[PDB]
Amino acid sequence: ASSQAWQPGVAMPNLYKMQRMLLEKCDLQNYGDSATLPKGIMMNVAKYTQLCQYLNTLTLAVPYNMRVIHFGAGSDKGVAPGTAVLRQWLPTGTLLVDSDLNDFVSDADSTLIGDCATVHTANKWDLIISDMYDPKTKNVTKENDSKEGFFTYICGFIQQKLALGGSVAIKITEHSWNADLYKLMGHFAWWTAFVTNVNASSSEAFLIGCNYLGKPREQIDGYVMHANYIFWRNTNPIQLSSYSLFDMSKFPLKLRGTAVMSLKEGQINDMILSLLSKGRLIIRENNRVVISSDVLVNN
Amino acid sequence: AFAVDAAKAYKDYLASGGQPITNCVKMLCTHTGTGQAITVTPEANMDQESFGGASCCLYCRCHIDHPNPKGFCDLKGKYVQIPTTCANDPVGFTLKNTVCTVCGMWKGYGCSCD
Ligand SMILES: [C]O[C]1[C]([O])[C]([C]OP([O])(=O)OP([O])(=O)OP([O])(=O)O[C][C]2O[C](N3=[C]N([C])C4=C3N=C([N])[N]C4=O)[C]([O])[C]2[O])O[C]1N1[C]=NC2=C1N=[C]N=C2[N]
Ligand SMILES: C[n+]1cn([C@@H]2O[C@H](COP(=O)(O)OP(=O)(O)OP(=O)(O)O)[C@@H](O)[C@H]2O)c2nc(N)[nH]c(=O)c21
Ligand SMILES: C[S@@+](CC[C@H](N)C(=O)[O-])C[C@H]1O[C@@H](n2cnc3c(N)ncnc32)[C@H](O)[C@@H]1O
Ligand SMILES: [Cl-]
Ligand SMILES: [Cl-]
Ligand SMILES: [Zn+2]
Ligand SMILES: [Zn+2]
Repeated sequence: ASSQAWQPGVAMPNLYKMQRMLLEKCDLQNYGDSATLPKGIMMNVAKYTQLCQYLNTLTLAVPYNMRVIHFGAGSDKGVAPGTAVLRQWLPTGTLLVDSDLNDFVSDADSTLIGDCATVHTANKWDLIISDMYDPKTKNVTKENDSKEGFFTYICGFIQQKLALGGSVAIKITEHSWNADLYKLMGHFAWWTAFVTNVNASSSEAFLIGCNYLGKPREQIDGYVMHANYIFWRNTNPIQLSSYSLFDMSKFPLKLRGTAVMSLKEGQINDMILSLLSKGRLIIRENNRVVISSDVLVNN
Repeated sequence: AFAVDAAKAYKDYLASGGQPITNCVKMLCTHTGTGQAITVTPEANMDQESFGGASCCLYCRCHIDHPNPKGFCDLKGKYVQIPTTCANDPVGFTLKNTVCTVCGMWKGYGCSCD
């Protein structure tokens, strides 16, 4: 077992991002293998626990009364294991809103049931977590092209409702991906593809956009970057590990008390961009949080 | 008005050999907590297991009105600590047992105010 087994997971190395590979089929050496989880712990509790363990090492902006929205929080079990972990990880006072296509009971402050396309919000968010996946993706009948559906919504949501300095964690797989989403990673101070050690036998990964700058810092071709991700997964077998789960002493996210300022597009210079790039500043309104779900009416 | 008593209906369903409500979300924690019954964060001790509130609430899980006036839930958004020997049925445990108003521990499983 390499020192990676003791980390919560593995991040795509910079040298793989700079390649220009063609999209190949993903063929993992350990595909299907299952990790040994602590007695009575659900896979999604373990998965979100490692994701949060990794987010702790990043320059996330963490202000008082932080605003977090979690898409795809439901399960076929009717509960939200991932939301329970986010509630445990986020500082007390943090507003947590979750949503899913199907009904479910959550520990979130507010839950919206319905297609994410029907979810509207006046205010901006500091952190967006998406674990949305369409089960129809399992029907591979043609080439692996960029998918739309909820990804179309997510790209628009990030560009319009993500606060500057805010971060994102979007779940993707070999076939559940979008080219415009990879291009948006270039609008952050830093980004990566993160694989949890408990689900290392899956093409699953979380695209992490760290510190939103609102403009393209890097020019990214989505089709090329997804091919680079598959090439990395095909050439780097990750050993399944749940070792990071046995140490929860440093788990809670530290409240950095990051400053929140309501600036206009004219008051954004290089001085401000460098503060956004270190999670030292959040730029958005600080009004009351209002969310709504559209209801289509049929006779 | 006809009130659908689900609190006793479950005690009857169990007592007559029934499958306890599963998929209660158990959390990962150090097991070095206060050991209090309901907390804002997992506070399980070496003898307990912490679970997400919503997953252990009979009313939330069955999608029915909450007894507390206004429909306010005492578990949603919190974490309930359950003795390891009773962790096979967290829902049944929260109903039967009661919380001490002084120390905030379970009566008969941690409350020593007498
Ligand atoms: C909850 O979280 C879940 C998971 O954590 C996460 C991903 O899970 P995954 O199964 O690992 O997915 P994947 O196989 O790794 O990638 P893919 O895009 O699904 O490939 C589709 C298709 O491509 C083939 N393939 C893919 N790979 C990588 C291969 C291989 N064949 C090989 N011989 N070798 C391989 O390396 C295989 O036949 C697959 O079917 O998504 C969530 N999720 C999954 N299903 C559902 C769902 N959520 C809701 N409803 C669902 N029905
Ligand atoms: C993890 N991370 C990495 N970077 C940038 O990516 C570069 C390479 O970071 P790296 O994660 O690729 O490797 P390294 O082990 O050098 O990470 P370090 O511990 O941050 O030095 C850094 O020098 C930063 O410019 C980051 N930049 C920001 N803003 N926030 C982050 O969380 C972050
Ligand atoms: C992997 S499951 C989520 C598991 C959850 N994160 C947990 O902790 O167990 C993916 C979820 O995405 C949801 N989903 C898929 N497409 C969606 C869409 N367009 N809008 C909203 N939710 C969607 C599904 O209902 C499903 O519950
Ligand atoms: Cl890594
Ligand atoms: Cl699970
Ligand atoms: Zn309830
Ligand atoms: Zn007492």
